[PDB]
Amino acid sequence: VLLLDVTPLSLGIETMGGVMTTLIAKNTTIPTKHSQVFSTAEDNQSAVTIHVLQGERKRAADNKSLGQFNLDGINPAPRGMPQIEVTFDIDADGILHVSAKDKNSGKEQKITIKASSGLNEDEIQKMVRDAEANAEADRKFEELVQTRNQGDHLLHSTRKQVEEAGDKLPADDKTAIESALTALETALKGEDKAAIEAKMQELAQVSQKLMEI
Amino acid sequence: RPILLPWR
Repeated sequence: VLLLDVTPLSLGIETMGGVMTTLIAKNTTIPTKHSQVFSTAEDNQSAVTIHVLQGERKRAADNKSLGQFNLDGINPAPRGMPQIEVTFDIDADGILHVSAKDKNSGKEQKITIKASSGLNEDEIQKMVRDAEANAEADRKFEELVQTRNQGDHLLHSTRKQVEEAGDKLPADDKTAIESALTALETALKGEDKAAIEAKMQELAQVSQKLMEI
Repeated sequence: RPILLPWR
């Protein structure tokens, strides 16, 4: 064949830290279908937002929003435990169906997105050019968010361990841990990945007795 | 391994 229908830009969702995670790559022939299992960002999360995006940028905010829906009724559980199946299905008419199903509860929500939605030909070309021109910056942002997500999880897991230990943790140790947690919390708001990793290292240096507990 | 979703 000399011609066929494609989806002209990557399609995906916003994930933890404001990144776009792709489900369907740009120039994939249609009809097409792809599913991926996701989970919760924090402990006791009973709802997730499925924010549908079109584009090639690593920052979710830089892509074209196609729509969004919430999936509620998730049984509150530790982060990473729920299995949320997200499915992207584009029919032969270019109509996009996006669904999210929580495997444990069976709860499901879906949205239909019209073929005319999204970016036009000129906006597509500009999206591709802008993604190429900002390739190093988008990769640096992606690396920052991955370090931020680990730091955020370290903040929660350490705070949980401190309350669990209580009296078992000596005063000198708890003091140092709390001081390192504040320094880590501050670094996480910044955009220097090495500064966050360094605060994570400093926290590990004062958490040795908390780890034995 | 699975990627994570926020609650908005």
